[PDB]
Amino acid sequence: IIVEGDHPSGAGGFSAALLARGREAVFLRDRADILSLRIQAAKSRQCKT
Amino acid sequence: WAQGREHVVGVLQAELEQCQAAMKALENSVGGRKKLKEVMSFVDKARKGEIIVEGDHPSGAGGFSAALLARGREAVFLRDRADILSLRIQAAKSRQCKT
Repeated sequence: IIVEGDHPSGAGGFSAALLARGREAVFLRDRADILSLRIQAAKSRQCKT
Repeated sequence: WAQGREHVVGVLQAELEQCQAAMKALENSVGGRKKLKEVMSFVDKARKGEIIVEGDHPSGAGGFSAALLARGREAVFLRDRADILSLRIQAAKSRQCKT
């Protein structure tokens, strides 16, 4: 999907602040899953040597 | 006086028709009627004391692109000229202008 900047009040079926908060939430999802996956990687037997 | 009265209704309203067709095709060009209404609202706000932009070439202000700002100013002009033209038309058909 894409959107244009004709009306900065509503975009898609979500409000403008609801949107801002979604972007911060996604970035938090991505860095957290990385961080988990890397901790499990640092505790894995594959890194023992 | 009556002749001129009869000829002004025609002449003036022709200058109106050209005016209103341009405004509505401006709406349908910019997008929604309500969207052009919001850029007209923002240019009216900047024209009053309510907001300042400080810019001669404002690229984005209140969420509008450099091309949208121009369309709004245009839209405002056309509004004012159209209201003036209608009102002088009704004035030219008024009872006060018959005499």
